[PDB]
Amino acid sequence: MMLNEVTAVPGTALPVAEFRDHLDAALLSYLRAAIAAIEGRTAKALISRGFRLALTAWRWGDMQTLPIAPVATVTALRLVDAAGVETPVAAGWRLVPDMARPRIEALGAMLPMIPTGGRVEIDFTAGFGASWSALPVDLAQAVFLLAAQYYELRHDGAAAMPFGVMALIERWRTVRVLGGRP
Amino acid sequence: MMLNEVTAVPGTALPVAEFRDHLDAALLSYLRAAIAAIEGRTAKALISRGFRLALTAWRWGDMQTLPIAPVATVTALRLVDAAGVETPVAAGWRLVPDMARPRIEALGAMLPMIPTGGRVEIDFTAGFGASWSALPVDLAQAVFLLAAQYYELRHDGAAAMPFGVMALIERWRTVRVLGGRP
Amino acid sequence: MMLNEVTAVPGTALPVAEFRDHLDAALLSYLRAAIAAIEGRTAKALISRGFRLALTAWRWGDMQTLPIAPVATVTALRLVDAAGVETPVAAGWRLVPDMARPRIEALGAMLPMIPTGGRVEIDFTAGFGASWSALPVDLAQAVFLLAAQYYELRHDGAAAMPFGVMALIERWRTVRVLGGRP
Amino acid sequence: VALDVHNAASAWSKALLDNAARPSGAIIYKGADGQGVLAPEQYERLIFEMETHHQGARNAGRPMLLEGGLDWKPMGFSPSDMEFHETKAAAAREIALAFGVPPMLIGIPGDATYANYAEANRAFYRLTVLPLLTRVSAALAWWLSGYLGAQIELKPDLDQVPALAVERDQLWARIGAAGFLSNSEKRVLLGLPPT
Amino acid sequence: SVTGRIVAMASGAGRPVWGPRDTVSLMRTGFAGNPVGFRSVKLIAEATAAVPLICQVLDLLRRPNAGQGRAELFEALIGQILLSGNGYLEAVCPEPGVPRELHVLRSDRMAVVPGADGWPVGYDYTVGGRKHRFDMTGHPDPICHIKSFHPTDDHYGLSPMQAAAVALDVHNAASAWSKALLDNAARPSGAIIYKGADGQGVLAPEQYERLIFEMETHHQGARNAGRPMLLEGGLDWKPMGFSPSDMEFHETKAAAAREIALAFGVPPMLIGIPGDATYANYAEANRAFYRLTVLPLLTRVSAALAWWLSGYLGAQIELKPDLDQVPALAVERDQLWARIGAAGFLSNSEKRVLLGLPPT
Amino acid sequence: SVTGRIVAMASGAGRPVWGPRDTVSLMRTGFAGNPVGFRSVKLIAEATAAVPLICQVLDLLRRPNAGQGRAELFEALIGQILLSGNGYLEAVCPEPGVPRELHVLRSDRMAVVPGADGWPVGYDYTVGGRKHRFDMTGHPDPICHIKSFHPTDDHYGLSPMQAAAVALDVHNAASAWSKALLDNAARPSGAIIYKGADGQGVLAPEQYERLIFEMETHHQGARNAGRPMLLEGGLDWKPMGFSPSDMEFHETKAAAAREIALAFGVPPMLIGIPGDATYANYAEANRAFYRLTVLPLLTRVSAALAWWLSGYLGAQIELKPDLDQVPALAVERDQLWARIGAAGFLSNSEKRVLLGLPPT
Repeated sequence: MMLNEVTAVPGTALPVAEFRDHLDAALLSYLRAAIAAIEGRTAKALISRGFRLALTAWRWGDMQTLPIAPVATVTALRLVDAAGVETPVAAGWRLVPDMARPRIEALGAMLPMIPTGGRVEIDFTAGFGASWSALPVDLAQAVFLLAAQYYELRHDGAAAMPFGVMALIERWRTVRVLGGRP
Repeated sequence: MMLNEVTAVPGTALPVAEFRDHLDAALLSYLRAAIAAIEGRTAKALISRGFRLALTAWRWGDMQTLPIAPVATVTALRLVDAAGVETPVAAGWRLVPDMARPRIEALGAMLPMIPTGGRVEIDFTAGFGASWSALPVDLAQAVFLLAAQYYELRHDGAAAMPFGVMALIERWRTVRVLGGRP
Repeated sequence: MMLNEVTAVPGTALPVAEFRDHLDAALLSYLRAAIAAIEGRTAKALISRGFRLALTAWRWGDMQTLPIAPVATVTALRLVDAAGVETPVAAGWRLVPDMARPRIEALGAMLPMIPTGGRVEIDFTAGFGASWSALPVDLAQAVFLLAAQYYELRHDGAAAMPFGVMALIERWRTVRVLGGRP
Repeated sequence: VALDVHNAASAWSKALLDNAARPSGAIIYKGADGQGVLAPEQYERLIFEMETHHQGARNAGRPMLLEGGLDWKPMGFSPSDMEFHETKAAAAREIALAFGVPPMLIGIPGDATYANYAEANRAFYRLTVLPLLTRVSAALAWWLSGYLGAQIELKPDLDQVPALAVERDQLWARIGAAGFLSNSEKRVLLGLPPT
Repeated sequence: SVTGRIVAMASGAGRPVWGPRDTVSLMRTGFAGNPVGFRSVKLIAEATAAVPLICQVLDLLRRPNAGQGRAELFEALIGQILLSGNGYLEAVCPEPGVPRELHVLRSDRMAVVPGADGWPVGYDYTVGGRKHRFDMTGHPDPICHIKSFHPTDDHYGLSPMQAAAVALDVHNAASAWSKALLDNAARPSGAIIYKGADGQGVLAPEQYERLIFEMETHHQGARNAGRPMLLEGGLDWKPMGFSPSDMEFHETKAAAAREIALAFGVPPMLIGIPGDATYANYAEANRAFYRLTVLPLLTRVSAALAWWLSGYLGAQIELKPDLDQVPALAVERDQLWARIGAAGFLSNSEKRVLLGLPPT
Repeated sequence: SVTGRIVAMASGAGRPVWGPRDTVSLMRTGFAGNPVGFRSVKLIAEATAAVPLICQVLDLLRRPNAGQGRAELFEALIGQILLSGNGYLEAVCPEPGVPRELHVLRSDRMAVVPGADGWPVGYDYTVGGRKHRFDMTGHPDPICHIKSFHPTDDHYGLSPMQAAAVALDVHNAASAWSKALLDNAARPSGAIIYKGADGQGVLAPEQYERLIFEMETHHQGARNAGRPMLLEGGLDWKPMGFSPSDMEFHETKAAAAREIALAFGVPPMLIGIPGDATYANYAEANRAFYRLTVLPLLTRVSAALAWWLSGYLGAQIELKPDLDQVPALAVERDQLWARIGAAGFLSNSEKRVLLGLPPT
């Protein structure tokens, strides 16, 4: 399980013209330092970037929930071998769109099996929308409340409002209570 | 269970002329960052926007309460198959209007069954009213007490009045005490 | 188990032009004093430098997880003898890319055995990317929030913001709960 | 319901022995800051001095010198025995109550009701075996008599059952010691042919 | 018979209906895994092999084959009925009657095949990937199939082990709870906390070699139990405890070990399970053992031997357990002999017939 | 027999199927490692060697070879069946009948070889790297192989030790828990804390020599138990305790030591395990011992001696345990003699035959 992303965000899709109004190479260096700080706390994606979840063993036989939460259109399920013949499979599973648990529910059967050495990888385009105007606005507001902090103070210095950064991203974090075996 | 909304609010229905009096591209960017912050704490809708609850399995057989609370006029219950033949059904259930539990109570029978792969989806127009003058005024006041905070302070800085933002939205939040099995 | 690095970072790959904008021999002396402070807390590498893990006994027979977490392309597994005849082996194991546990899973067999005196060593190029623009931006932001502190205050003096240095590197640290026998 | 309690209270402890984390302790490493992880050069050292010198039966009591920042907080396991123990026995005794077996015969652990198996076995063959057998053999007697012509009776024989010997010997001692009536009159009281 | 034609097809005619499964995964964890499931089978199977049998073919039973003898055969036969609910017996017969050898075919490598009507057409002994395929389309029927009662299955029996398969998993794990806890657990007798002048500070190797030598020599062992241990500024001795010391799953391991004995039918006195006494003094614990779970089990195995072996010789034979030659029923036997012995009203020739003695 | 050809190949024909393994790792930790596994085997093997045997060849059994005698042979034979589940007997015979010597070949250095059909073709005694390779392609069959019952294996037996191999690992470790804890544990009687004028401060060697001499002489020992110990400014006496003092794994070591006795079949009264009483007064604990786990074990070993030694002389011989000459069955014997002794209705010549006496 790696989940490295395919393509980074272009920077033309980030609202550097809107962030300037709220407060270009230094402004855009602070939104994506605040987009990546909010996604890492909320396990979200916010810009619909492409990913590659390359994992070695399926956790269940009708599961392996995806960590990046808002998903749509799993592109492929490439089932590689050790030498890398790279034969993709095209049937057997279903992307089940769910903000709670984005999972691969399969089709009433065990998920595609993995060769000895050949790690199965999933490429999917997960996120809210391709632009900035497609986000939930409070999660878009939480980026501006954090990126304006990184702009207005440079080192780790000192200064809680009712709906702050933490109170706006408390409802996008993954609420999990299983530290168990399954 | 996704519940992505069909159409966003136009912005012509937001009271940017009234918010200015209480204190246009920067004012309207702060109400919907405070409308979406209050709806996410109260699970409300406030502007009667359209939704699509696309879920994979019915929780009960005379239930599946809807999360967005003030509902009216469930438009359709589209019961799709895996290939997407998209055949809507038109009978068997009742929208039961309730601010506590907006639920589909069915008609003395099990709810419409879901095909293997074909996720059932519900499109409904939930909210108080189509304009801003149809809201409860305290929930309209709580938006202005929050959006004037986002206007008057830009990063997560420091500063509780008797009826504040939290005391006005404490009576619209969903009071739930079931973390159980059903 | 030593893990000394093969080649240090050149300094041409460090963003001394970007660090200056955020705030050259004194600036670059403060990023790598803040890169090495964050890698030592997060057990990461951040610049894809080359390493040599020279250890004396394999902890398991299908394991020996690597400590530096983001790995790619284990170059060789040199299996030396006591006099140093230096015969590398080329088969039997698999690099399993995992941010959680970068491990050598073997190939359904015990890992290559070590001679009496001849310590087995692993050379691998672990890290995110060869440049600075390939990092996760919050881990790149945490370097700038720390290196601007080392710039702006010289001795151990006095001064916590919501996403500070510690809140940004809390999600890259190795979360371990085994102080046991295996 | 008593089966569903005895199945689940026994599968309570089956699961609890298969998915439960007790530690013997925890070596808390806060560090110089409020939090701080310890390096892989220090985590390999901390395991080797915990595996070799501090774990096992042969290391039960090593002093475990703790530096600045390190700390050993020993965890307990406070409910150790008896997870649904007297409810599993109370359910297992309500199962035996329904079928009619006394709890002595199957071995359910409980306050003794019968004394010494001479009356636990005698109550078993009198309350829930011989009433059950005299209804099955009586339906065999009527149904099989619809096949041959003559009506037939077919009932349990108490004489050839070793559990009723404590019933039988106090009968034979009752009219055996009754010497006032004659010998041919006490053979007929026991079911013996007079000679 | 009529339901023969309708239940056979509904199961798959002419194909092997394999065993219930998990029987091996219970034999190696419930008969070779814990002593309570081990001893309970070995107590019953060595009891049924000890009770003599009377004929109302004995040279076949007293010497079956070149290996296992009369007592080794029934230890092997009942040890399959108690483990898997099914007892099998191969007979080889060069002669047209009274077969030469009896072999207990083990039941986990044996499956039925139902066939056309009712009773099965053969049995498949599958070891590795090779099957034998016995035949039952004849009179002598070379495999005897002794079954325990199974209310839902038509072709196999229910092992008392399958009933107590959770109580075996509790007694295996609660005993492997304490095996592990004695092998991976850190208790210290204490901890010498060295904070230092700062909030934290390690102590030098010149000081760590001194601190061990004064802890090894002067403060550890039985011969140093109570040394004062002067503590300077900064040093501290916080003695650790071990608060649950005894009894990690102790009354649940005994409660599980008593539910294993409840399923097989052994009383807890005979194997030695520690519990509230039920029977008194082994004269009635052994008498209840040979009456509730040995002699009912032996009178079903010998009755299937009596019918199956009578298909080889011409005359129908009966073969049932002999209670007279079993020392556990002496407390039954002496209160019988004292009942009609003290009954002096009937004659001497009339009380010999009440005991099973020939009148003279 | 027919399954002979199909189970033999599925196991590997003509190659040695070695022992189960771990038998040695149980002999040196469960027979020489703890007393409960030690005494339980030595109690049974010295009981089976004490019961006399009757012939229904005795000079062979009373003097097998130049070393071990009649009682030393059966202590060595049953001590292999209880430890490894397999008893082996070599016989050397210069004469064509009734062999001269019997040798208990130890079972952990012995493996079977299955061969072509059914019963094994030989046995391999492998010490070091040298094998002997016995042969069974003949009638007298020089190795007797007494087996305990094994439900899943075809060629070996199950040691009661393999069943209780976790209960041995708990009784070894809980006893080595307290062995270690008495050898590496620091309890102090107290600690004289010297913080000093600062937050920390050591005390000088001129003051540390004074503090020892007033602690050694005036405050330690039995003769100084209660001295006031005046404490100045800065000094402090914090007395340490030792909170779990007794009973470190005490009722789990006894519960494990009772599950070892449960597997071998010894009652806990005979070896002295401390537990709730099951039997009453040793007249029934010894009688249950010679009836549940000694005489069933001896009637299987002597029955395999009776068949194997009858392959050397011409006539088939029977050789079974004699219950009459065993002092543990006197409580069985006296209630027999009082049963038909008090039965005065039958004659004198009819009650001599009920006891096994010759009528005169």
